[PDB]
Amino acid sequence: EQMRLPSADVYRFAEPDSEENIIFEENMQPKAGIPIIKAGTVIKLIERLTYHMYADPNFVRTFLTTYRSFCKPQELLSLIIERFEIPEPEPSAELKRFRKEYIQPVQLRVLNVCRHWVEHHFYDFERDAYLLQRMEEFIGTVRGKAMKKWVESITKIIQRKKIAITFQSSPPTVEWHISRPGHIETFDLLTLHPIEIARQLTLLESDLYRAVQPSELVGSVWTKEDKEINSPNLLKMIRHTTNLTLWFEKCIVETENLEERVAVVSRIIEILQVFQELNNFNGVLEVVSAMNSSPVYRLDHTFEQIPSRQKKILEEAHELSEDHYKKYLAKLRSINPPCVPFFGIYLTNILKTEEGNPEVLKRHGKELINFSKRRKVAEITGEIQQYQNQPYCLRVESDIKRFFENLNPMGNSMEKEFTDYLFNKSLEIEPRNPKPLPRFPKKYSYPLKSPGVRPSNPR
Amino acid sequence: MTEYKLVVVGACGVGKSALTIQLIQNHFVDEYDPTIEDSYRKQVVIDGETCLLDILDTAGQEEYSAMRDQYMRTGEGFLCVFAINNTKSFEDIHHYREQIKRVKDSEDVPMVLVGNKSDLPSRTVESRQAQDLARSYGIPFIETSAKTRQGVDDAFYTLVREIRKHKE
Ligand SMILES: CCOC(=O)c1cc(C(C)(C)C)oc1CN
Repeated sequence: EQMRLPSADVYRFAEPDSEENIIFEENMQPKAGIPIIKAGTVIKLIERLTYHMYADPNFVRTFLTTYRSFCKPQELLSLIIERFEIPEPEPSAELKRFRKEYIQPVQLRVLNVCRHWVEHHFYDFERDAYLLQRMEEFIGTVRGKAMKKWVESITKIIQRKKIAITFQSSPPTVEWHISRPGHIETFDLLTLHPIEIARQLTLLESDLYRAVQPSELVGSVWTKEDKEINSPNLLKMIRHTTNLTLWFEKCIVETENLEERVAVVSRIIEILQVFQELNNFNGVLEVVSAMNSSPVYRLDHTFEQIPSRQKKILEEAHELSEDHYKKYLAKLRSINPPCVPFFGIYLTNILKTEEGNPEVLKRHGKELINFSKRRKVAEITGEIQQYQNQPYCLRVESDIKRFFENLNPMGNSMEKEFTDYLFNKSLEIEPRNPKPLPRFPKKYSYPLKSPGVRPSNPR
Repeated sequence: MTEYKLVVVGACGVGKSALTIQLIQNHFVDEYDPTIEDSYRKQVVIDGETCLLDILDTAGQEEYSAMRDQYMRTGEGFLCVFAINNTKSFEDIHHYREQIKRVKDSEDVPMVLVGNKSDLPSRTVESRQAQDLARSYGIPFIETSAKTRQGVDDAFYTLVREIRKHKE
């Protein structure tokens, strides 16, 4: 026995499924045994988002993360209210069945959608107070004792949302080299302890990685004209990375004495080694980028004096980027949190996913929303989030932290001006063949020897 | 079998993506998963010589401005791409060419200029203007349409020809 809903003329979600309104991929939702929706009309997507036969957490997350390309927030809310408001078919028995097995489950599922929406995508409501107005009045409308619990829970969440780290066991001892605690004026690449440089950059960069939300990524919004409005945390993260790469380049090419410059490069490689121990891949690549930069890469006299062990360290790290990040990708899949991924790959994959697939598919002349495209985007944003939950077991040092936050190697210069200055500086310190190599005087009045990359004290 | 490492450079909001996606995908599927290896490698026949294109498109990473040298160093040939409806992306080309020349440490790097048409707003860079620029650099100019696949093969194949001429 089937179930007999009302006519589609009075309730749009009663329309039956057909090749013209909903289509599926050939395989089954993993863990769950549910079909994977490929495409559908918004009516059908909403039917299935609140389907009476079973719950679909996967589809709910995916939908709520990606819907805005094809459905405005206000539209979505109107649709779930319409979905909720189920009339009975016209002339007990099937009736009781219809309330218990169609109306009640659907109403619950709508409530579940509201709860997830408000819990995980509250930004829709911060940005549109009228949307929140409508959600509050809808919720206050809702009738049953079956519903009371979910309604109260939604209301509590809304209130929490309107409102404006310490470790598992001991973090390691903070490391100091030449600069002493408090003496922020002495801090520089060679005077801080390389271990601690890498630790404190990793902390900064972890927090930066963790602040980026899917709302800054879905729809490729970081590439559009409103990028500063829509992707502020992503952009701060990238700017920090760029800033550090540039600071490394600068440290290198402004150290004119060959021997001192070798110490500088060697120290950077040591910091890279620690990033690597910490699985800070963003840190790793900010060093690799610097070393591959046109002002640094050409410094053959400097490279020649780098102890071979550290040559090998740098060369291995460069290799992570080769062949479209083949080794980086494998290494990342194989490690466990905490880490700091390199974000660039995600950005390219999201953009290419959105650009390389149609927004709609057509079937028997009917337009269907291409949901599989959105699913792929949500898989990428889901991979980003998996590396965001676990913090590092490292103590912040607030002076070293401030030193790296306020780093500004470019100064008041524009990009072009600055990178030309770096390149010209490179040419000055190691001229092109056949020009002979000049000598330059030492600029550092403290010792150049590294304290190495092993902790100075136990446990 | 010879393999050409191509690199696409250009400003954001230019459809660089589409240019490479349209090369690689089947002439009659609009589908693409950029996560697998076949995403960026295509076997093709050019002037009756079978070869392998490996294409690097870092579209979306434009803000990592300090990684450009690294990405550029990987290429033997370059497509410098602008959008025909964005004058600024056209004016930026000079800078990309200068940077490529510096990265490869060479005055003569295999290179093609590509102007891409997607959808509105309307054209602001006449093809004459781009022909003139391409000519001042001594490189080919190809105009392409994202959506109709017009010019796309021509753009890549021309670059491959430029590499062959350079190597001989
Ligand atoms: C410190 C001087 O930089 C270099 O000379 C250098 C860097 C590299 C990697 C990053 C590609 C491994 O290769 C060289 C050889 N020129």
